[PDB]
Amino acid sequence: MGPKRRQLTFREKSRIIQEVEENPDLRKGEIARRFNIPPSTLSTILKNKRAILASE
Repeated sequence: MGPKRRQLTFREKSRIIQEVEENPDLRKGEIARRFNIPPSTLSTILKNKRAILASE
């Protein structure tokens, strides 16, 4: 119990980008709530996913 509503931590957010961009034919919002939350914070982190993991 933590996110499941609006946002989450940058560490688990990276895992979301790996399971949301890997599937080329699945929904972005559906995949988000599938293991985390709606397409609210997962939609913005899906476009700049490389910008958040740029430091590495």
